[PDB]
Amino acid sequence: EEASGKEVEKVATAVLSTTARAKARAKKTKKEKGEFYKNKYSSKPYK
Amino acid sequence: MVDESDKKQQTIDEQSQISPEKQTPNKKDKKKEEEEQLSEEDAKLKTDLELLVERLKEDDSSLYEASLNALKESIKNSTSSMTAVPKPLKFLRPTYPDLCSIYDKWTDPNLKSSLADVLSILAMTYSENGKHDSLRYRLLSDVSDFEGWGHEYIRHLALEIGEVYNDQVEKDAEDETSSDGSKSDGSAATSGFEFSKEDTLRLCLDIVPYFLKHNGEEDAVDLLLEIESIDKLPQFVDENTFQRVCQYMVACVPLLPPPEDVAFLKTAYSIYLSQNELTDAIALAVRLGEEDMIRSVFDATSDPVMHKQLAYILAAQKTSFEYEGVQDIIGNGKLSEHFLYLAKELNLTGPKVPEDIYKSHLDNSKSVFSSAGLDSAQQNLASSFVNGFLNLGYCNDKLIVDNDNWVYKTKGDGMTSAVASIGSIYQWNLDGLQQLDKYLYVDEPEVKAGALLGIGISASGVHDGEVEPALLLLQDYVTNPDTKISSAAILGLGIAFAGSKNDEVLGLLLPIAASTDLPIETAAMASLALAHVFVGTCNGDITTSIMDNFLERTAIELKTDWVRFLALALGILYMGQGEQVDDVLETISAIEHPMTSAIEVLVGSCAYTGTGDVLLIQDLLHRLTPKNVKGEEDAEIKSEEKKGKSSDKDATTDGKNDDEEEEKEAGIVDELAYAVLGIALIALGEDIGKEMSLRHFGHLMHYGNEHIRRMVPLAMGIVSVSDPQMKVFDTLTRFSHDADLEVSMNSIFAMGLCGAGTNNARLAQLLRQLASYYSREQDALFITRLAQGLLHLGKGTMTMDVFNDAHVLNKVTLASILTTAVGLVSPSFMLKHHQLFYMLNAGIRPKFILALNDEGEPIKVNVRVGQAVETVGQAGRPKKITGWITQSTPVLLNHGERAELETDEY
Repeated sequence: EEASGKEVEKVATAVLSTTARAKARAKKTKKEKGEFYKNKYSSKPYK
Repeated sequence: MVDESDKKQQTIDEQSQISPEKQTPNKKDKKKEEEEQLSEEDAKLKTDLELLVERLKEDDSSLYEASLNALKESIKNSTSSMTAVPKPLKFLRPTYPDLCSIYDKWTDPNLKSSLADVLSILAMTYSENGKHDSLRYRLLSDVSDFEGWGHEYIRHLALEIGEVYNDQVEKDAEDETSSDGSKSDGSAATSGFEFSKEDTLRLCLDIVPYFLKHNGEEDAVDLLLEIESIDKLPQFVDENTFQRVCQYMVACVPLLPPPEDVAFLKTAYSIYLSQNELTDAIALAVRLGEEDMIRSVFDATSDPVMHKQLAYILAAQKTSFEYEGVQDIIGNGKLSEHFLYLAKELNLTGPKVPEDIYKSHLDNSKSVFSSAGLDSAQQNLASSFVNGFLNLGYCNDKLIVDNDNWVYKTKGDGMTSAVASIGSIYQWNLDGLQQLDKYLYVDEPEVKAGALLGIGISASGVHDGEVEPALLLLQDYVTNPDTKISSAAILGLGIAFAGSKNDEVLGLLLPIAASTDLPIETAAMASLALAHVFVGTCNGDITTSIMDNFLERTAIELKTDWVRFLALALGILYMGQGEQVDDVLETISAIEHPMTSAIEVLVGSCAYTGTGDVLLIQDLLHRLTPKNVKGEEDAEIKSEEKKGKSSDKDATTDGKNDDEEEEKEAGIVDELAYAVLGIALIALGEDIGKEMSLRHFGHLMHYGNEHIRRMVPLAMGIVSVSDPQMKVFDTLTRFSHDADLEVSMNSIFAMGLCGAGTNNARLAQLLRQLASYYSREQDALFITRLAQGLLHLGKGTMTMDVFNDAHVLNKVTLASILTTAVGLVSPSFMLKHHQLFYMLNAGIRPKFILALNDEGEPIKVNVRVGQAVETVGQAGRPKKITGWITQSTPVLLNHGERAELETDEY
């Protein structure tokens, strides 16, 4: 993917989170108050 | 410490520090074998109780753990607490400390957790016996001294607390929760609590408030009444009982929602009513603001005693003290019904006697003028208003006014306001009407209007007892159909009567405040008066105002000015209440428009007040949102928008001020810092937002009653000299006014520098000048405060016009409003039956020391000062009465209340 692939992902994850926690946090608080590979063999066949 | 066997009774205690033989082995064997030893065990209980008492003094963790180790096992392992029934139940006296030794003396995380739960269950079972109470008492009042119990005893009490609090947080309640394992109510633990309360109230203070707020009921509070009212004088003086009661209520203020918080303080008032001092009573009745409670304390002195006595004089004094005058109206006419003397009584309740006393003060304080000499153009206008701003309250400066030369050179809107400033020379005075009359009967309609405003100001101090009411003069003007005339008339009536919602005043104002289809700017004054009238007492949230706010919106949107003023009148109207105001937020919100959304955020502040910390976070999410949405994308509308933005900012500030006052005095410091971070956030983000928040800030301070006055107004001022809207300076000066000549020494130089230095527009100059004069009253004539004064938690009514005007860009029209500034404080004096006009002596102390009260009752040491001195502002507010050494007794406890002192000499 190289770096530019990774930039898209990390930013998408984080924005959704900054938006949500901005106000979800404030709200909730106050509520109460108011084997190192080797062969990797596998017993099951595949095709 | 070492074993040393049974040689003597001293070494028997030593023997049992390592291994008991009269508590362990023997008893254990007996219980696990024969059941005729049940009989030996009963006699041996006493012996066992004594051995604890002796080794209590030993504190080391190891020689209590291990010693009683096997007894702890025995509860479930060998006895199983029902091998002989009754017999372990009454034998749980000593086994209950064994458990506590693992909770607390030794800390093993696994057992300390688990055994909390056990301890709770058994506290309950053993409190049926009512012997669990006695176990508690022998550690609470002590027998022996060791560190250990000072930590331990808290746990026993904590069991009760645990459960009771949780029943609010989790609905399932009772012993279904395995967190305690103990039933929330029932006739087994309830009797335990009452008895526990008794012993802890005598010796301690810790748990008595916790129990009330966790039950949540006004009922817990009403049990407290019974016990404490026995204690009122023989166990300890009046004074002490009072300091506890209000410590309970003031400390838990932030965490009581609206319905709960009124419901608790009812009970504190009544406690006060029962006890000797009725002086403590009147003060709480006022807090609540209910009509019903004012009348009982006034009645209690007037009706029983047939004779005049002390009793009539005292009733009048007490109602006289609120200068909202809400109490004044209610109490009047009882005096008439009884008929001993009409003449003394009626005048004394009335704020008519408060004018007379003012003359005595004025006499020390003398006259120093400092008014502007500047004439011609807008500078003429500036100076003529400035004359009134310096001679606020009763002053005599007749001669200057009579020089009609400068009067007549005012023009336009300046003419109305010029006459209006004249009225404030005779503010709080009977006499002065004369000056106003000359103009009212001659020249353009403008001078006529300005006369009515001034009447409004003069009448502030004489409008009860049916002695020249403002209602009398101003009715004639309402009928006259010209708009300027009629608008002016109802603005002054509203000001004068203040809180007084008398039948004639109210009802004149009732058909009206209901035409907004015709497009008229100045009809802001239609609702604006009625809102003012309403504050100071519980609201109806009148159906006249609510209907008309909506109608105006239907009709117009053109006059942006008209609708911004309207929005505020609604929020000011709901002041005096909060419970009923949760309803009207919805009602308003039913109809939805972006224009209506501006009205809502305002009203939210009054409904949530007094528990607000949800409100706070809300008024900050608002702020952010214009910018924020824009933020996402980057990686007719005109009127609606502007109302939107501006409203929010007002609302944030109002919210803060009201919360900090009532809540913790500590919190006053923190809220100012939060504001500074709000403004900083705005200066960068929105250009338009910055303008509004500057003006709001000055009234943030004046409302909130900041402790600091030296640093913060000054510092802020400097940045804002560069910044447009010189109306900033006026809002700061209303805070800074303080005890004149303390804060305000710095102030005149600081406000004066920017004005005098810079002149680049006379428009700009005018705001600056007025601000300056306001600040100082010559040789401490009076002080203004937003607060009542009588309570320091309290909020005024007359000062609400000041609070209204900092929401709009400056206008010459606005200048006319600005003249009105009312909110006087009387200087206390010791009264006599011939009405002595002199104080003997007083203590003043900048800072209270008492930490039992957050208010801090006066110390009794103080620093001593002379007769006839103003009741000082901040850094002088704590005031104690010195008179006791001349064998004089206050009847009216004064702690630095507005109230006038009163004395009885032996």
